[PDB]
Order: sequence, then structure tokens, then C-alpha cells
Amino acid sequence: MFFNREDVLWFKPVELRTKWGRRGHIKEPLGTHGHMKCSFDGKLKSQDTVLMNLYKRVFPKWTYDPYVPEPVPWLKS
Amino acid sequence: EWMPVTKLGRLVKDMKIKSLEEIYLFSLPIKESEIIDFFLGASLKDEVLKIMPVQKQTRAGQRTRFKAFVAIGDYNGHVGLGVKCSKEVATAIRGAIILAKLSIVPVRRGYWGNKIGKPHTVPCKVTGRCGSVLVRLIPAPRGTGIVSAPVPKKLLMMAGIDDCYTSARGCTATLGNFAKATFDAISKTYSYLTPDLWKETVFTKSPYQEFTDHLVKT
Amino acid sequence: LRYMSRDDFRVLTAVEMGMKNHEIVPGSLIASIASLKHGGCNKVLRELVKHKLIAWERTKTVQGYRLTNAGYDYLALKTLSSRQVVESVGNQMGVGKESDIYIVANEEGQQFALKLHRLGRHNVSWLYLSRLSAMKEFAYMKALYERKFPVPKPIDYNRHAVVMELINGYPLCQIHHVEDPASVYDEAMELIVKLANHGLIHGDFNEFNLILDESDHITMIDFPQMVSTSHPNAEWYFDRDVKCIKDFFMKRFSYESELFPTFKDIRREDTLDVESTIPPELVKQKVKRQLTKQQKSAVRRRLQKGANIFTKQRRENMQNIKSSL
RNA sequence: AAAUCCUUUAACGAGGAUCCAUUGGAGGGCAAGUCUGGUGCCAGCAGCCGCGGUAAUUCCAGCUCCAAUAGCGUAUAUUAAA
RNA sequence: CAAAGUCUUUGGGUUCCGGGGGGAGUAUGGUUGCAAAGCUGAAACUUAAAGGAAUUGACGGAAGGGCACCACCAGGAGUGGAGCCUGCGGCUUAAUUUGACUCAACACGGGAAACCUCACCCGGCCCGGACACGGACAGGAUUGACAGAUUGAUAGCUCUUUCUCGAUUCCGUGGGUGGUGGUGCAUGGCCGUUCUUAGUUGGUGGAGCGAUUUGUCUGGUUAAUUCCGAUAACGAACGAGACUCUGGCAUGCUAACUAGUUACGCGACCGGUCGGCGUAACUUCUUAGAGGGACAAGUGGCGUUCAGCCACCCGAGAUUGAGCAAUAACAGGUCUGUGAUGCCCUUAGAUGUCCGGGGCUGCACGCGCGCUACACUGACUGGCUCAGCGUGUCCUACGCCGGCAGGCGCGGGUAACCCGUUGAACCCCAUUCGUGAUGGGGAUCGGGGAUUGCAAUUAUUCCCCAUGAACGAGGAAUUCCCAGUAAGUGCGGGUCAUAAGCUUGCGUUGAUUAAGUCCCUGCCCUUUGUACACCGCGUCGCUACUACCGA
Repeated sequence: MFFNREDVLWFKPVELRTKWGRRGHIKEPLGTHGHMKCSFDGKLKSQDTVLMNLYKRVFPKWTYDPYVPEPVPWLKS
Repeated sequence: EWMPVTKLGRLVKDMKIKSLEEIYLFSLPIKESEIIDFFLGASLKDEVLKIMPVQKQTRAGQRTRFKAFVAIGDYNGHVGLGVKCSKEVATAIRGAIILAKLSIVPVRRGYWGNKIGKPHTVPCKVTGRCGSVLVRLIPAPRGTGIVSAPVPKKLLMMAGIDDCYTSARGCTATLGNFAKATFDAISKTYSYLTPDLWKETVFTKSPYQEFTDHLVKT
Repeated sequence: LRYMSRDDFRVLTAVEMGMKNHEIVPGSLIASIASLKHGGCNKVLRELVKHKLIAWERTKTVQGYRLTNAGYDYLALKTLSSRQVVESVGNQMGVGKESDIYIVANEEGQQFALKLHRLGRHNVSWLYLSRLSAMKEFAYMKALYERKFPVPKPIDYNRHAVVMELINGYPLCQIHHVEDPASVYDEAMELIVKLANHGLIHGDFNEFNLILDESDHITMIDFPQMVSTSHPNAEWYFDRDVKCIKDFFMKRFSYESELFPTFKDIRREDTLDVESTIPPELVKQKVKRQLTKQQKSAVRRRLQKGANIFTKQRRENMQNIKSSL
């Protein structure tokens, strides 16, 4: 999920979730590579996938031109 | 292999009693299942009317046991109805069948219009009253069929009644009361006095009183 | 830990309502006294049994749920979180026989001590005896702190929980040496006379109920055993506590006493042993209360039909019977 | 009336990828699946009883089967059931 | 219920009146009323039910009953306090794996792990990817690799170096094996507990529409649905009981050179003593087989003269101790014992596997199991002497050499033979110290020495010097127990390359107290009652939307 150490330390307050519906959150990072201890509500299946959700606000591009070219007659392929 | 216990039973075993009718004539109680199974033989089919599972309140908690309602019927004569409760379902069934063979009654079969051919219907409009269920059988004309609820339809079919207008009153939903009501109605067909049975009944010797010398040896 | 922070309050409090009146509380009753959400509380109960929050009971006819040891503990901390006293958990825990000591931290980060009573008759009575214990201990803790005594500062009480001032030290039983034995001895002797002046005898004033703060300050804890001086054997419990301290300092630190206090002073201090006429707005309030109670009683009966477990057991056997026929 | 349609008749007109049958249902009532995938008290279904909170016989699909059949569902008025 | 009967075999006359529950006996109108009110009397809307009879008894905060040293009483020994051994949490750590959490977790996982085990952490290796098909490949697919660099590693693992290896492959598609990986809340089996507590269940008959009941009980009695006996019941099956092992006793029986005794001859030394030597008598000692034996039998008390209890004579014995243990259950433990297993994850820079290294043992701490103690009934020092269950190809004797750990050499034992007459420790008889932190108690440490094993630094163990501490019988609380029984004391097995402060057995010394009760923590009966009711959470703040009133 991460590859540095302070990547995990940056996203510490981000609450994890799980594909099979477990709701967790990270505890310690261990490795110098991206490894982390994570607490959960229940016990995870090994067949599982852990995943965190990150959000930013996005606003559209300013591409406004009132001119639009005249189309040729439409036909089918 | 059958080894009889009762006096009646022993008589049956041999050839001393010819039909089931000689038992019914003297109103003797049939205490053994084999007697019925001997006289009517293979002609007795059966219908499992219901298997209702009940949970019995025990000090061990709750365990499952099944109540079976079985209506045994030789067609064109004799019906019976049995109710048993047991651990297994097959056990419940066989117990009910045994019990229903002990309860075999004859039905009187009558005629609707002029008495041409074989009897087909209930001889006169009878009733069977069993704990808020009131079953009424009514003579129907030949070929009408049994116009009834499914359960007394079964029971009347296995009695050998061809056609009967039924009408039930009260809580007909409770199956035991319904079936038992209809059985009670059908039994009552022989118990009803018409002008047909006005002749003074000449008394034959009872199966016991006739074969007394043969019962000395056993 | 505490992740779930909505429906878990209402359902667990509803157990506590039934616990005060009856033993094992049926799931039918719970939803009626927790009327805010209907039907979906039975899956909350299945999440409560995952933790040590509630226990299931299906004995013979008794069907329902009872509150556990740890489940009763979570309810107090959930109330203390709303009173803004507890936020996170400190890990230094002294697991005792009558109570458990849990270090707690507030919004500030200031560390306090929390007591949780663990009295261990059915579990219903055991989780009611712990209720009376905290209310009694907090009563003495308030009574002594106001009257100049060196006790932990009372903060808040919730059912069985007591939040106190964090005095960190070692109990007197596991102390090797004291730098000044005489000054510590005279401090302790004063505290027996102090209590007797307020009309109190400790009863069990031993080395097992005293804590030293940096070997300077004697701290007193554990107060459910305290007796009045009106008692006939008042001087016996007074002298037994004196001899217990007299011999201990002679045993452990080899200090013999020059001062022998046997003064009976009752009482120079506070006796702590006792320790058109109707306006339309009112018409509105009264009509409202009538209309709420009519709706609440009907919702109870809707929730009492949840039995869902009874229908599940009946369906399983019928499938077995039909297949075998 | 003049037509049309029917009837009557020349010729052409049938091998399943057609000249292809539909609507409702498949826990109980009630005839027919503890089949497979998806969903996870959500979406939804369900006249009533109820189904769904991770093995769903009840949801959405696939397959399979059942009832009616060129018809079959649904809402309502009404009669028997009463 | 003799009417509530003469009702589907439905009609003697006749008046009033009900049609799921609520809303609601509310509004509105009328009418009577001095008034309070009465009579008459809706709808909108809401709800799958409201309810009546009967029946078992999950729960009583019922009352009674009875039961148990995992309860108490009468007691004995402790724990808890010290020091340490190990388990749990807690906290640091790369990791200090994991399961277990009141009895029913916490010397538990035969969990006494140096490596291994090993799951955990770090660095590396291997392929142990069966198979089908495609690609390549014989003008070689691929295999093995000295040197030198790197590398902990004579790791061809990578690189240079250029030699071998003959299809034994290799790359992919699928996709099989494998995991001490996840789920014991997806399963089996085994086990734990409820419960070591005592019942469970038909068949037939009887009662009731049926659920159900009777059997399964007034009373006495018993651990008890046991027994006597009463009786709409009568009979059963299953388990406990009836038994299996062990122990007690036999001068009776079957027997012994792989146990003997007796005796004789020989020997030795003061008629003796000898486990010193060999023949004959035989089973008492010793082994172990059958068959006895004790059954509340005898006598006397008390008991509805009844099951039984009590007391004592004869008796070895007038309770020997365990094992095995029901109907049902807990969503008790256990994928970490299984080649028993379902899914899901991870499968070749692997969660497969081996390799080296660490860790599981870490330390302010609480909680627990346990050893040694706190001394004079004691320790040290001699001398004296006495077992049993056992184990043995690793047990060991016998000679010598080193105080001691141990070394050297020769023997016995695959076993009633050798260890071994298994010459065990408390205990017994003398010497020493004498109320004191003492010679009691030995923690914590410095030096050496010897073994075990590829390795003892995180002392594996064992010895010999030093060092020589807390510890003065321990509060609140609690634990165990009734006769060869607590407790003292050693021994042997398991664990084990090296090893028992744990455990499972064995003896040896050996008691005081009670032979009772329902007070306590609980548990078990019996009797009786039974399918969360009512009266005591709110205040204000701006916006829109709904429905009433209204100038």
C-alpha cells in the first residue's frame, strides 16, 4: 500500500477499510519499506484486500468557446 | 409370523370366522392389527392426510416429534382413521396405520333416486359432530362425485362412497377435528335407523358361544 | 476499542434498564425501550456478542441477553467521553482483586487515574454491588478532600467508575528504605488522629493501604470499610492501627517511636461518619405528553414481535420432516 | 350496389442458427429448485404469513421446472366463497 | 350447565340487542337537565390482530425441602508477605511468535525452545510449478563449475574467465502440489464443563376434541422413577446398579537354578555368626494362577417391626482406591497432532522449503501456579541402618587415576540373571554450636575446573573456593483435606545430545479433629405458584415546506 516509512506516517489518521467489509486503521509502521501493522474490528481472511480512500476536491477546466463548427449530415457506420 | 393373543384372534387365525362382518354384527372389539390385515388383505390402501411436527415440552428442553394422520380405506366398504405421535416420521406413520386398522368401521351405502345398480351414496343425510367441527353428508345423485373439502373427500373416497354433498361448519382448519368429524359421520351411517331395518332381529350365536368347544383346546 | 458511536449507546442502556428490574432481558423488550431505530438493532446485538459486551442466554424458556463484566465497563467510559474527561487509554494497569486501575487521558493530554469495580449469586447482583461501591467510595473521597486530607481528588462517577487525581508512587509494603523515617512516621500518626478528630476510624490502616509519593508524601486510598466512632469498640480499631504502624517502622526501617499518641478527640471537626386558569403553553406540553405515550406504547408492541428466533427454529425441522416422508 | 372477407381454386411456398410463443410463477397458502453466480436489513421482493443483517430454497441475474396457453398478468366495482 | 338440554335430526310464542380491534361511546346536531350531566350518536384515519377457555412448567426477587470439606462447622497444612523457577498480561523491541482470560485462562498447549523444533525478525539459497498445448531446441534446449572479485558461507548465488553436462528442458497459457497462513462464530474427531452430581425412553391399556396426562404415587425409606407398599395401570429397553483392575487374608491347591526356606557336608572366626560355597526336603517368606472369602450374615436396640439405621462378638476385612460413565447442550478448547477438512488468501524478488543469525528468556511493573525459608522438635559432623513403583544397547558394576565434578581400561545386562539383596532420604545414637541476621536462610556476584554436543557469549548443566542479601510465620482475602488420609521425606518414569524447582507414579514416617448441619460460597432435590402493567426528560435561535385560523 506504501513504499516509504513516512508514507505510512502521513496517512496514519486515514481510516482503512476492507473488501470483505472489515473496518480498520493503521497502528505502527515497521519496515523501512512500506510495511504496516494494522488493527481491525474482526479477524481478516487471507483471501482479503485492504484499501484506504483518499479524497480531493476537483473543479472543471475553463474551456469555454461559444463557437462550435457546423456538422456534416450524420450517417451510420 | 403371527401368533394371536385374544379369543377372537385365534378364531380368525383358522377359518372359524368367515368375514369381517361377523365381528361387526356382535360389536366385538378388534384388538389385534392382523385380523383386519387378514380379512381385507391387499385391498386396504392408505393416505397420509398430514404430518404435523410438534415440539414436546420436556425437562431436557425441546425435541422434535411428528404427528401423523392416516386414513386407511378398503374401497367399497371399510374406513378407519389413526393418529400417532413419534420420534421418527416412518415410525409415526406405521403406528398410525396400525392404529387406523384397529378403528376400521363399515359404512352403509345407499341410493339417491330409484335403487338401480350398486349403492353409491350416503343412505340418508347424516352428521358428524367433533369439537366445534360439524360435518354434514348429504345423498347426491349418481355420478356427481364427492363435492367436499379435500380431507373428507379423501375419507369418503376410501370409504367407497361415490358421490356425496358435504357441508362443514366451524373451525374446519384444525385437521384432527375435521377428519375425526367426518369419520364420526361415516360411522353413524349404520347407527341410523331407517324403515329398512324394522324386522325383528333374529339372534345368531356369537363367535364365542358357537365355537366354545374349539376354544377349549386353546 | 470504541469505534461504533451511535446505536451502541441506546441498545446497551436499554439492557441496563432491564438489568435493574429482571435477570436476563429478552430481545423483544430492548427495541421498545430503544424506539429511535426499529428492527435493525438485532444485528447490533450480533456485533455486541463479537466483543465482550453482552452474553446470550437460551436456557429452557428464558430467551434473551444479559450484560457482561466488560460490557458494563464500556458504558461508563462512553458516558465519561460525553462529559469530556476520557478520550484515549494509558497502558499502566494495576490489576487488583476488588478493582482495576486504568490510566486515562483527556482532551488536554493530562493523565488521570480511573477505578473500575470488579466484584465477583448471579452476574446481575454482582454488577449492582459494584454500583453501590463506587457511589460510597466517591462519597468519602469528596468528604476527605474538602476537609484537608491527603487523598486523590474526586472528578466524576459513572455507575461503577471513579476518576481520581493521578498520584504515582509505590505501595508501602514494597519499600526498602526511607531517607527520613521519623518525619514520615509522624506524618502517618497525624493522619489517624486527623480521622479520629473528624469522627472516623480507618479499620484496616495497614502498609497495604498506603502509598508513598517520592518518599515524602503518604497517600490514602480504598474507602468502603470505614466505621463511626459511636461504635462500642472505637478505641480497639484505633489502637490496632497504631500498633500496626509502630511495629512496621521498627521492623522494616528499625525506627522506634519517641511519641505515643493515644488521644480521643470527638468531635472538634465535621462529623464525617454520617457520610382558563391553565395557560395554553402548559396545555400544549400536557397534550404532547399524552400523544407521545400513546405512540410509545404501540411501538413497544410492534417491537415485542421481534419472535424472530422462534420462527427460525420451527422452519428447520419442517424441511427435515417433508424430505423424509 | 361496387367492392372486400370467407368459401372455391392455377403456380410458388418447411429442416430447425426457422415460418423461432407468450405471460405469470417456482418457502408456505399453491403445481414447481435447500442448483449456480451477484447482493449483504442495502437494493429490493412480498395480496397474507414472511424473505434480506455473508451457505438468501423468497431480492437481481443464469440455468433448470410448473400453470395457464394466443393469451396471460395488474387496479378497481361487484357475486359466490359469507 | 338439569339448563346454558330437547340445534345441520336446524321453525312453541315474542321483546331488546352484537358483527375484527381501535379512533370512541370522541366530534357534531337534537333533546332532557338550574347545573354536573343523561339519552341518542358518526366519520376521516389507524391497525393483523383484541380476545375466551383450557395445558406443560423455561422463572419466582416463593416459600419449603434435601445435597456437597472443589460448602461450612469442629479442626491440620498452607497460599497471599521475602528470595528465586516459570506462566499470563502490561511496556521497550527488527522480532521480543501464537492460542487460552471466573470456576470451565494464567508450571496450560507432555510449551524443561542453545541449533533444529519455528510459526516471528534479518540476509541469502533451492524448486520440490505434476500435467496438456503452443513457442523455442540438436548446427545443442538445458545441467554442473576451479580460479579471482564480491560474498558470513569450498552460496556457479551474480561477474570475468570458457569448460562440462544430450533433451533429464526452458519460456508462457492455463493450473495443480504445498503452507505452524486466515477463519473452532463454516465442519469431523478428541477433550473440557454443566456432572460425578442421576436418570432417560418407549410398548400396550385407561383418561381427554386436543395440546396433554396417567405409568413416573399418600406415607415411610433410600444417593436414587431405590425399596416396602398404595394403586388405571401393566409390563419393558437403556444406563446406574450388577463390573473391570488394584489392595487386604489362606501354614489349603498348581509350582520353581532367572526367588527361595529348611537341612547336610565343606570353609572361616571367636556352642554361635557368616548374603561364605555346593548338594538333598519342600513352598512358610517370593513370585502368579485357579478356587474361596463378606452377604448388614449372627445377637441386641430403634424404626407405621418396612426399607433400613445403630452397637458389638466372631472376623484378615463390618467404608480399599480408581477406571468406565446417561438424556440433552455451550454457537467451551482445538485447522498449532493429523496424508481428516470447506472456502478464502499467499504460490517462485513465495505465507512452500532449507541455510546462517537472533528472538521467543527482553523489565519500572501488577496478577497467578511452585520450591527454599524465616531455625533449638534446628543445622553441621560422624556412626547406624530400613522400601517400592519402576526404567535400561543407555543403564551401568568391577580394577586403577584425579579433592569433587570426572577420567581412564576391562566385564555384565535385549533382562525375576547385571546394575541390584536395587545397603534412598526424612527417621535413630553420640560431637559441635546456643536466641544473634547467628554456623538459620542462602539470593546476587568474582575466579577457576569438568562434561554435553556441529555452538554454551543471553552464565545449557555439574563441581570448589570466595560473596555472603531480603527474610523475625505474613493483613484484607482465600486454598486443600476424614485413615496408612493431611503434612515431612527421598526415589523412578515422562520431558532428555545435555537436564527437573513442573508433572505422573512409588513408598517411608505418620496425626489432631468430626462422623454433623443447611449459616456461608455454590450445587442438588421436593412442594407450590407462572407465559417488563400503571403513577411520579426539556428552553431558545434563522430558513424553507406543509396544514389550520384569519383581518
